[PDB]
Amino acid sequence: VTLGEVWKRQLNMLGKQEFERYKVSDITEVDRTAARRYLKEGRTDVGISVSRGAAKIRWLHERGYLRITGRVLDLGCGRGGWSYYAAAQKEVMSVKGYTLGIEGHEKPIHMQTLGWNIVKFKDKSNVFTMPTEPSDTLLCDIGESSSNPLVERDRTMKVLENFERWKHVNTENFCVKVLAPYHPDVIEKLERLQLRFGGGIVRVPFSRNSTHEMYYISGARNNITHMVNTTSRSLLRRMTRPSGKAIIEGDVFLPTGTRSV
Ligand SMILES: Nc1nc2c(ncn2[C@@H]2O[C@H](COP(=O)(O)OP(=O)(O)OP(=O)(O)OC[C@H]3O[C@@H](n4cnc5c(=O)[nH]c(N)nc54)[C@H](O)[C@@H]3O)[C@@H](O)[C@H]2O)c(=O)[nH]1
Ligand SMILES: C[S@@+](CC[C@H](N)C(=O)[O-])C[C@H]1O[C@@H](n2cnc3c(N)ncnc32)[C@H](O)[C@@H]1O
Repeated sequence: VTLGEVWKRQLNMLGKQEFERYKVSDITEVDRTAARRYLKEGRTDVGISVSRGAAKIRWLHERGYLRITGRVLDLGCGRGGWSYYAAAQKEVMSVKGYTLGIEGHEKPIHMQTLGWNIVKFKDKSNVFTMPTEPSDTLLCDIGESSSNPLVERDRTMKVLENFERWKHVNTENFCVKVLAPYHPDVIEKLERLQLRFGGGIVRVPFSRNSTHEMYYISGARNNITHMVNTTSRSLLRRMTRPSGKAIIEGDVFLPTGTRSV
């Protein structure tokens, strides 16, 4: 019914070569060569990012969609790309990252980029069931892809519901993955959240064309339906005319060392 739903149905119809060409068409990618080299080598003294995911938060932060300040919570931190990014930022006082890190899920990677000493990771932590805590900046990058649109809807709704559960009165800043934003139930939920909390939704250019993921953020106000439909139309247009070529950008590099505050 929605254009996003049309997009999702059509993505599954793509043969191998068409899918591979499509997913990278006109997207932005960070060059992960240096980071992969030092990660393989096992170095902790080079200011690399532990994941490709750090590129997404850098973009959101630098483009002004998200202030990162105070006590930061990183829900579903995985390797910790968003946690280390946050820890290096001027106004950040501490970062707490929670993740499952069990049964095939990514474990936090120990690194010594700026502010590593103000980061605390806990694995074996299910953010859907564990007790909440206050934060000034609440990050959540959770949303596992599925070819079943109903599974993506359910996963998205659980993330948005858990976000409202964790969000405290002092949580003025936030960034939450919205895996499948086009689903009418998800649009409705986002609209309700926006009534209470403000903010808006944005497509991060580092996302592959094979996902409709968008981020619900605190730093900009916009029209949810319009922003979602604009991304759906963009994804559909890229499908009709796939370039098969990504724009390459420099990776997220950080200083190394401890911080006092
Ligand atoms: N290994 C690795 N790669 C990273 C990373 N970051 C970016 N990449 C970049 O991702 C590319 C491969 O795509 P990836 O395997 O990571 O996931 P893709 O988008 O294929 O698929 P996925 O996100 O897992 O699934 C999205 C949806 O696409 C659809 N889909 C997946 N595979 C296929 C397919 O084979 N055919 C069709 N028609 N649809 C598919 C399904 O609907 C699925 O729900 C890499 O070459 C690299 O440039 C990283 O941290 N690790
Ligand atoms: C997309 S990755 C996060 C990437 C991260 N932002 C980065 O830059 O490295 C999502 C992570 O959330 C974790 N996760 C999924 N469900 C979770 C849950 N219920 N509780 C805690 N972590 C969860 C997954 O294991 C995965 O490692």
